[PDB]
Amino acid sequence: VARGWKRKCPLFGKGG
Amino acid sequence: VARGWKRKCPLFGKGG
Repeated sequence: VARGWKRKCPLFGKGG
Repeated sequence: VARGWKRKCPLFGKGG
């Protein structure tokens, strides 16, 4: 894992 | 836009 996939998707977001 | 990119990224998540 990169960071901490929690609420406010920091990295794993727009990626879709 | 697909859904509603808010807190708990529903769609735009792991995609990244």
